[PDB]
Amino acid sequence: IETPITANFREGLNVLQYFISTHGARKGLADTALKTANSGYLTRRLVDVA
Amino acid sequence: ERDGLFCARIFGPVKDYECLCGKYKRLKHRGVICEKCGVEVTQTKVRRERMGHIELASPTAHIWFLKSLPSRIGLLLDMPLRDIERVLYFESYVVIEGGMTNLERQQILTEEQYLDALEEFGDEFDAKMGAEAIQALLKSMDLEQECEQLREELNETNSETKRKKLTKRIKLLEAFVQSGNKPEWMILTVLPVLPPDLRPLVPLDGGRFATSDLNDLYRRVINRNNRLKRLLDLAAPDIIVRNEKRMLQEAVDALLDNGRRGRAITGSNKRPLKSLADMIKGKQGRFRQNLLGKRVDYSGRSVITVGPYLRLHQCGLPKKMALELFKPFIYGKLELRGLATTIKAAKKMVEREEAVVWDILDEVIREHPVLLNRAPTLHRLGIQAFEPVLIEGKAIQLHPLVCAAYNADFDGDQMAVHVPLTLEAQLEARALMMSTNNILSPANGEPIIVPSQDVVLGLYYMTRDCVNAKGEGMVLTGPKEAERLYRSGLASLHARVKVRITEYEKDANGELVAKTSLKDTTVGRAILWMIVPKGLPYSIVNQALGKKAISKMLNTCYRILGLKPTVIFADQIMYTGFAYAARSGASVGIDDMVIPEKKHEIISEAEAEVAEIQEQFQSGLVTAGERYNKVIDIWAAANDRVSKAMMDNLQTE
Amino acid sequence: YSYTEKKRIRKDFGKRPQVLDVPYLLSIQLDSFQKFIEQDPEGQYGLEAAFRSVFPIQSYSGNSELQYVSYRLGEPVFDVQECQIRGVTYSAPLRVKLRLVIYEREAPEGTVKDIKEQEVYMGEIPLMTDNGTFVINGTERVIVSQLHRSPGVFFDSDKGKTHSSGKVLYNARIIPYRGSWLDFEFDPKDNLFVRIDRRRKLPATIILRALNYTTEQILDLFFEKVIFEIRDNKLQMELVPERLRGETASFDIEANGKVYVEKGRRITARHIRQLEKDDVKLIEVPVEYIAGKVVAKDYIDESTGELICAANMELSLDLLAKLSQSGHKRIETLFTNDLDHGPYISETLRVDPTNDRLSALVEIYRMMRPGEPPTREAAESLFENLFFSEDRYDLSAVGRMKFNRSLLREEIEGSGILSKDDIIDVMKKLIDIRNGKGEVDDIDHLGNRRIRSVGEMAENQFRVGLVRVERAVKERLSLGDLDTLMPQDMINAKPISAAVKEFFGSSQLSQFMDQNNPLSEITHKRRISALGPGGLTRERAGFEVRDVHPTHYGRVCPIETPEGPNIGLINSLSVYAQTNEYGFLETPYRKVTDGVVTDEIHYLSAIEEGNYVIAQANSNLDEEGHFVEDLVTCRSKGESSLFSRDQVDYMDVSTQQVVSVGASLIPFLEHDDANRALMGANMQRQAVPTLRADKPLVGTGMERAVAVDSGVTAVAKRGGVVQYVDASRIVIKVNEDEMYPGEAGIDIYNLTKYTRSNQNTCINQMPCVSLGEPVERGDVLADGPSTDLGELALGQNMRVAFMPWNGYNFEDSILVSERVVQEDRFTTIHIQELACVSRDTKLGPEEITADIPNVGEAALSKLDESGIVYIGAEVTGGDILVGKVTPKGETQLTPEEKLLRAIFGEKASDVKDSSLRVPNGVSGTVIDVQVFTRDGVEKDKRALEIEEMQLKQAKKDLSEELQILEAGLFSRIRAVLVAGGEEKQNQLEQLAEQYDELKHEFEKKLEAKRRKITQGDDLAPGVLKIVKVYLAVKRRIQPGDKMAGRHGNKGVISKINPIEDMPYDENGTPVDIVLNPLGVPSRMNIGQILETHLGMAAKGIGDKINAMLKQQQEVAKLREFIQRAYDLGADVRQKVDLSTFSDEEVMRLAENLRKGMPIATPVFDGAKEAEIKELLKLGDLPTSGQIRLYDGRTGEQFERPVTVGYMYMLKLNHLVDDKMHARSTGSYSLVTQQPLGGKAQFGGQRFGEMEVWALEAYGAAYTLQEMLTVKSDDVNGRTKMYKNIVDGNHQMEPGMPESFNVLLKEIRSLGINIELED
Ligand SMILES: [Mg+2]
Ligand SMILES: [Zn+2]
Repeated sequence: IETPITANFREGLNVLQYFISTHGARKGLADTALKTANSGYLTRRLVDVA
Repeated sequence: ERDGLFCARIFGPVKDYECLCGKYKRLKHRGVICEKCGVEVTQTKVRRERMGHIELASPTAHIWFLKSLPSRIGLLLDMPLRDIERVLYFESYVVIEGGMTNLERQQILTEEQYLDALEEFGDEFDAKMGAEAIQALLKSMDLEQECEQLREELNETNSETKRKKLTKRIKLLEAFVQSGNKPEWMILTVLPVLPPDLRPLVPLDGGRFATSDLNDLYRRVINRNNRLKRLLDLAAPDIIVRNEKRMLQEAVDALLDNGRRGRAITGSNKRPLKSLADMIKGKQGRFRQNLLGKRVDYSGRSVITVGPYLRLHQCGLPKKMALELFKPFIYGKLELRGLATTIKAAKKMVEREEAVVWDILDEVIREHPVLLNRAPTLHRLGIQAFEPVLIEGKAIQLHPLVCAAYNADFDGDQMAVHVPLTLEAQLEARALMMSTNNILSPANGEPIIVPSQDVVLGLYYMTRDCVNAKGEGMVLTGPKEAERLYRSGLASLHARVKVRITEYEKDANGELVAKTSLKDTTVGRAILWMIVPKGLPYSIVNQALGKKAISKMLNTCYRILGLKPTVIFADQIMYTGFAYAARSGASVGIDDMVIPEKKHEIISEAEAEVAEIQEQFQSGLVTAGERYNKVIDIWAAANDRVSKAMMDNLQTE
Repeated sequence: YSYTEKKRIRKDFGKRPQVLDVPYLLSIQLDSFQKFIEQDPEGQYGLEAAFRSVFPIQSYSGNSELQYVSYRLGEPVFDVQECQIRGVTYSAPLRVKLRLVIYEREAPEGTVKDIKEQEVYMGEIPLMTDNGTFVINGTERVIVSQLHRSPGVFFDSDKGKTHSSGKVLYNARIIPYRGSWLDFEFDPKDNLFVRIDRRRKLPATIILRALNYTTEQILDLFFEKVIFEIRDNKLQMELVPERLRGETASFDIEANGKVYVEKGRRITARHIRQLEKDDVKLIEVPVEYIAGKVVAKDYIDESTGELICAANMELSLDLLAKLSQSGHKRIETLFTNDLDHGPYISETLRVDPTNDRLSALVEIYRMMRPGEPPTREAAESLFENLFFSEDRYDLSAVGRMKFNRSLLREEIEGSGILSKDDIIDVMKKLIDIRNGKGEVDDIDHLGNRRIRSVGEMAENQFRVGLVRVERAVKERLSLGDLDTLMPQDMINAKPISAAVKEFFGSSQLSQFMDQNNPLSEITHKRRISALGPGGLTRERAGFEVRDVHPTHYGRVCPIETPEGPNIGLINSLSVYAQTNEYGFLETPYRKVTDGVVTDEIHYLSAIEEGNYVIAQANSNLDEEGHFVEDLVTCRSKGESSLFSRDQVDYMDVSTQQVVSVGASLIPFLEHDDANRALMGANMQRQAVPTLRADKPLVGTGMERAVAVDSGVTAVAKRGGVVQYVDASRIVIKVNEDEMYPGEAGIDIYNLTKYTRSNQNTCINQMPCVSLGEPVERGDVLADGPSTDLGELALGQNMRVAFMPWNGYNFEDSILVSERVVQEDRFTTIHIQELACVSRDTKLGPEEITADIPNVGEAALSKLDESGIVYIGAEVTGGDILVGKVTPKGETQLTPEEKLLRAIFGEKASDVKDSSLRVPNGVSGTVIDVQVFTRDGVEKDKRALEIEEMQLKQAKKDLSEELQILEAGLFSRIRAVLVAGGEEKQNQLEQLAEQYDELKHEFEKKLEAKRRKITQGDDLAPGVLKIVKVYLAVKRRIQPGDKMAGRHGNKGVISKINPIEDMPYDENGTPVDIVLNPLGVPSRMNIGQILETHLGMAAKGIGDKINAMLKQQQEVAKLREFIQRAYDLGADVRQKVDLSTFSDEEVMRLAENLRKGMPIATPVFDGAKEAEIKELLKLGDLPTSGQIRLYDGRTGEQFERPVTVGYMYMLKLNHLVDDKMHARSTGSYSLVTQQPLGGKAQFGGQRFGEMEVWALEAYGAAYTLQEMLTVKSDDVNGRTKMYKNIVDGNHQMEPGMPESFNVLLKEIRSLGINIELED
């Protein structure tokens, strides 16, 4: 993004920084959830190969 | 019913060794059938093995062999799938032999083409409509005759494309003929129905035997068969009998494999319809039931919990859960000692839960492990055996070191448990699956069981130094005297000092060489050295001992000493680390997270740099593309300066 | 500060003032259903529009019709109280009026003899409750607000991997509200296409040909004309200056003796400008240039009489010579260029086989419905009824507005069904997007996302019922000769009733109310849902839509979404959100006209927010609402940047606009991360209702809002004074307000004392008011479950100290004290649900217990004479709640059997037992027993006693009112008659007659109430008597139970440690909880730490107030300290002072303020760090916020100063009693010999193929085979293994698996022989 997150968790975070940061939590949750399916898919075929 | 989908005569009887009418209803007469009624006598579970059939009026075709993937009916006859699919219905017939008339041996044709062709010749040439055409063409096409022509044609025809294509067809035809199964058995004349008990009628609300997906599909095949069977006797016209043949073919096709077709029901309060393919498939191939094993006897589960008191080779198994898990062994143990007179009396005592029954539980849970297991089994460490420790509580007490192997956070994630019966499984559980044996991981050489959070924090708290403290400069004999000063609170737990310590070492070939020297080491390091069992060097203890160094000490002891002393040493590190953490009492507050004083100065410089870059864009020099790269570099650099300011301030001030 | 709130006030921080207040949170459910169920005299989204669509209908050219005038929702059969307890649907009769008409044969529009009969009975549609719930069969259910793509055009992109060769797509999908989907998409070869209702692909030229257009008109409508003249036997054309741009010059361009552009160089701006300025429309072109461009229109020979060149075909040297030789001056041919006007329509016409309308209609009908033969009637009907039709197809007001807005039309509204011009416009617009101009529309933008609701969903399902019966009415009207018995018989109740009841009865949208928490109750209603009927499925899409978008900002919550498979699909509604009239979600903004910020608000829609610029909430307001800062931060069309002061058109209404109600309840939200804020919000919903409802110390603001709006706490209808306070009922005299038409006396509110909820939780209201305290309008009377003093509780505040303790508080575990479990704070009450109803067999009727056979005296003693369990008895596992005796006799009494029956004496003769028993595991005590005996069967002793209890309850409250109502007439006479005691004669009878009429109204009202208890007998066919026992059970907080906070910090209890071992401060008060320090650095949740520090200062100030109250320092000392603590800091956060210093109110305020004075910190604009430090310093505490907690078991002091405070804990509903289970021997499944299910009966714990690889990794094969052979399948193996373990010999005989034998039989059943050889 253009404007970076200036304020910390110790200080009072503004609404624009939270509304920007919520994408990282939502996308990060989806990628980690999708990675769990990829890990289960990867170990399936590697086990079946040998 | 007399001749239904559940039946006495066809399928099998209701009661164990009894007729339907009730003439022969005894174990003495167990061979003979019934005279009045039509029913044999047998066990209650004889229906599940027995089966029947359904005589089809028109010759039908199989669902898989028509489609599947390569089309076994098509490649055997040597023809395309599109023409064969149209030929299987009743819209476009296929010619069955006849070289006299101007037409191919397997030539498809429209109703108009059939009408025009029949007007000229009529006789001599022949062409069946539906699946009877494929059934006629199947038995006519000889495998041995075609194989002889293919062998001669391969050698004679000198070509790349001709020889390559003919080789694949000849090998498939030869393998099909050499096996045993002829082409005529692909199309279905008879249809074998499934056992009744393996497709049971589940009762609905109010006790009504609702028809299952099997029973509805088998009912459809019987209804269309009984329709078509009469229509041939009645001598119905070509349009009505052809329409019945389509719906009979669709009913059989839907029963055998419900997919890539019309599809019955489709989301009508019961999904599609359990076909014979979908039962063999089920949950994406029959894995969970047959291959996996499904649920197992002598099994249970509960919510996990912390267990620091329990050592590395045991776990806190619940008292109420463990009573049910070893239920057969309590009957044997009670009857062997002579408390319970018989099995009926032994059943009454354990159900009522007397005081004597609890003492028997501990007697048969000493040398009998329990296989703990987490749901997401990533690797071999996901299942492991432990000695069952009796504890008053429903929550299962997992070990601290084993938690790292499972990756089991204690936030409402229940771990299952299994009871290994017999001797060889208990021997395999104690030897192979044991936590004391399974110390090192399978993937890497480093140890799986290691210090994580509380042990690592307490080890750093103990093994540490400072600028100045109470009782710094003072020599002392050993760890016994050093512990007395530290525990009493005269000397500090972390201070600069120098005390003696007899550090052993295995220098010679199979011998413990002695040594002693007044080495420089802290008060906490002197007290922590007692956990190191003799052979380990003094250099490992006199350090920070934070995560990597702590884990390396366990790995070094395993190579030098062995499995036995490292198992004890790894446990004592957890006990010492857990106890030392309580002594320190660290706590991340609000004022603890101290931000840097130059954050406002750095933010002003970073913000001013963005204005300078923006000033160049409106001026003329800077462009839109260059502004994105320039602004991102200034913002990224400012984050590094802010992070380095906090890193410089918080680390050493 | 009104009443109830006067008892206890929270010290609210946060500098942002609330200009626009928080509205009624459960609006979306009520206002949508209010639009549905209401008499509207105009075309709006409601019941009249559902009728009027297919209200006036007529027979198949018969001149017979039945027009609908209006409807009338009658009175409910039972109210919400009676309907819930009995077990039926809460609904009102729909009295739909009608008017039959019949025109005369061979005559004009004039009726012979009409019969306008009474309103037809069209079932009973379900009504909505006060709080906003539907009662289906005595259970509160909620319909979630559906979300999907709105009706209208939408040009999708589908770029990237379209054809796997770096080729982007260009498709458009005209989605309707009702009808087939009109999709059109491109191809790899740049050809047009169409797909009717997501079907297989086909040519686009079949669509236009079906709607009456020729080959020449197809090219003319889509495509430049480009005329080619023929002057003096030579090639010429009208050379457009703009046409040559973006192309190489083939021939030498000249005009009137002047070379404009030479044959070689490209047509630049200088070349095009010369032709346009000079205005030369006559350029001499060559014959070779016309070879590439195809001809537009046809041109047959006049003299010869033959087709020279057909329409839509490529020209040539031979073709051009034939046209010129014949004598053709004009010659049209398509611009045709790769830059702008691409050859899409011309190429599509060549590939399309059908030419005429009959050929195109037959191909279109055959494509959609293959198999059947096309014809004249079928082809025209199928093509017409698909799109151009009223009954089948319908775009509606939302679709026509969206379609016109996308296509850039003048008119806002118009016709519902599509036309030839609209489809041609969509085809032309789709070709432009594929060419270059006009960018694609995004799916994540909320302008396209139409948010439907229960009101709109009920209107659709009701419309399905009317079209179903309409076919029956049309067929029946034509068959019937005379118009008699028409309106009642025609409009059948079953089609209308069964259709609409199926939606509320069983669907994806309509589901059970998640009622284990007032916050979970209110948030389930305020819920957006993507998945369901209409919207996209989970497997259908999994990208873009799941991710959060920038268009939200107060329409739906970015933070609140369930972590799992549906991550981002199930969105939560915001705090200040509100649905628009059209359909889309809105959000309020303050209208900033010029520099001064005005007070008037405005609801901006998703599409309307883009063009304007909106300022942020956190901004420094100057005098008269002026801009303090020069360059304030103002978002403009997604992106954020520092805009000007005067440029700001709009601004934010409140700081808690973006955050939802559940997210706003979390204090110090900004200090925590979005990941942990998402997790903490979800755990806040699952909190079980506590016994002792304690108020939160660290509040926020939405506590008082959620408690009143959810409908847990009993809010007052009209203000007044309390007459009689009690746990059962709370009456109140109105006095000031009163009833309108005289009469009346006082209000009444019967509190629900101990009742079962949806998720087995104890719902129990408690009175908070005094014996005779004054109360105002909109004030709490009785506090509901999980509430305290008119505010939301959820859990309880407990003392916490972050420190390690012997490895007990590891990872995510808590080390609670014995003082917590001993006080019975975290202990919670549950409510089970048992029932026994089976009867009506062929042998006889099943009796209700009446002393069952083959049972001891201990079993029979617990049951009464009728055979039912007593009120309040320890029902252990195995005991009989409700008895039974089934008729399975008639065996013919032999001499031996007859003597045995007479001597023993079990019952009537001989019967089988099927009594209800308590499940082996669960236990508790019986609190209530309901009996629903069917009509016809005589009522037993228990049923009459329960009916008499409800009758005497109904007698008491009605008679209680009569004491006030009858006294109004009685006491009035003694006042007037004593003054005048000739005159009083005529009026004396009127006073006595009016008194008797009021007394008769009591008897009439009591008879109706008494009858409703008797006649109210809901029962199915084959059901005689139905008893339902409710077993209450208490379960304390134990090791293993779930417990968490609001900041995303889950916990499980390790061990209940005695209070002597726990840490203690200087004063000697032992801490309750001990959390882990290690979790706070990694998981960014700084609000959890800040909540503890403010919580310590909150308790520290409260302990001072309790100390002042204990020592007794009078009103002078308490008033001075209370006023200073209220303000505390210095900023601009409202800060309401003492005002007047009340006498009674100040003393009552100090009592509730003791033992922890609460303080509210808002979500976004919460309490500061310096303000919290001053609060700690005010009530005797350090700035750092830590104390030297000495060790309990050791005695000595700790090394580091441990932080101490009161972080808010709440016990989640995930107990060990439900979770824990074991097994050994029991019931197996019939089909495959394996454990059936899991919960109860027999064990589960699925091993799976994953754990098999773990066992194989070690290499213990004997351990692995014992799972799936010895202890699972094989008939001889199970008996051998169990007997061997019983004898103590061990070993095993596994044999073959029975599940494998089924696999062979399933393989054998499909004509594939498989068998075990040898
Ligand atoms: Mg976790
Ligand atoms: Zn018989």
